[PDB]
Amino acid sequence: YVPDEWEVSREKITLLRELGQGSFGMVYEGNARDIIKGEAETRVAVKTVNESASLRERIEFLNEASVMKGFTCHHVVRLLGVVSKGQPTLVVMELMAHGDLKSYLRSLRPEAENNPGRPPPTLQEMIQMAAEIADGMAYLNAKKFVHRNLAARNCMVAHDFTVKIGDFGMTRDIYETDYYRKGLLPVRWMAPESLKDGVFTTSSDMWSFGVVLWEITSLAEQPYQGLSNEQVLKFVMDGGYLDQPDNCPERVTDLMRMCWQFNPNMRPTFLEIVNLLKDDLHPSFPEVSFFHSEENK
Ligand SMILES: COc1cc(N2CCN(C(C)C)CC2)ccc1Nc1nc(Nc2cccc(F)c2C(N)=O)c2cc[nH]c2n1
Repeated sequence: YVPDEWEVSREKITLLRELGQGSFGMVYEGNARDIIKGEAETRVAVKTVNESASLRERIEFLNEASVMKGFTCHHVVRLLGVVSKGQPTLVVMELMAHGDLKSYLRSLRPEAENNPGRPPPTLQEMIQMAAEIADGMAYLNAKKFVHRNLAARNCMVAHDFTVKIGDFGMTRDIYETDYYRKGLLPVRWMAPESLKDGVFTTSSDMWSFGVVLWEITSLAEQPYQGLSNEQVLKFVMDGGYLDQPDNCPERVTDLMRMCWQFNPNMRPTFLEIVNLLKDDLHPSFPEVSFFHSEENK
C-alpha cells in the first residue's frame, strides 16, 4: 500500500459508537470533518482491523480499500478516505444510517421492539430495493467481480432508504473449497452448481439475489428454517428451492423463480433485472443508476 489523495488526516475523524463486527474488525459510526467538498462534516462508517489480525490480514484490509477506489456507483457503498499512517488503520465509508438490510427488515416485523412505527415494505418499495440491489450488482459484474456473499445482511440501507451493496464481497479463494462449503460463504444463499462443484459466477450471484428477495418478502426469516446445513445442501442440489412467504407479491415471486432456475444459463443477468423493473421506479433512478449511465456499455 502507498498513500495518495485518498489519505485523510486522523484528527478529522471522530468516532461515536460501535456498529458491529465487519469482516476485518469493529465498524464504528463517526463524523468526518471536511472530507467531501461542499460539506463541513459527513456521517461516516469507519472500518477497523482488530488486534488479533496478522500483518497479512492488516495488508488485506488496506487492499480492500484500494479496490473500492475504482468504484463510483450510487448503488455500491462508497469509500470516502483512508487513514494509513500509524495504527490503528482506518477505512472511512459513506455511513448507511439504516444499517444492514437484514436488521432493517427485522425492525419492520409486527413484534419488533425496535419498530420505527412504519408499515412493512410496500410492493413499490420492494421493487425499488430490487432494482437498486440489481443495479449495484450489475456494476460489480461489469467491474468483473463475483460477489459470492450476496445476502440481506451484506446490503446496506441509506438515510433516504436507498439500498446499496456493502462491498465487492471479498473472500480468500480457499473458502470456495468443499471443506468450507459443506465457512465464511453462506450455504443457504448458494446456487446448486456452487454447492456441487464450487462454481461461483455472476449467475450464482443471481441465485443469491433471489434469496435476498425472499428475505425482503419474509422480512428476513432464515432461509430453509427447520432444515440443517446438510439438509439444505441436498434439498437445493436435487432441484429444490424456497417456498413463497405468506401473501408475497406475485411479481416478486416471478423474480425469485427466474433466479432459482437450476440451469445457470436460464437465469437473468443483473442488467436484465433492472431492465425488467425500470419503468416504475423513482424519477431519480435514471439520474443515479449504472444502468442508465454512459459507463453501461
Ligand atoms: C447506524 O448505521 C448502522 C447501524 C447498524 N446497526 C445494525 C443493527 N444494530 C442492532 C442489532 C443493535 C445496531 C447497529 C449497522 C450498520 C450501520 N451502518 C454501516 N455499517 C457498515 N458496516 C458494518 C457494520 C456493522 C456490522 C457489519 F458487518 C458491517 C459490515 N458488514 O461491513 C458500513 C460500511 C459502510 N457503511 C456502513 N454503514
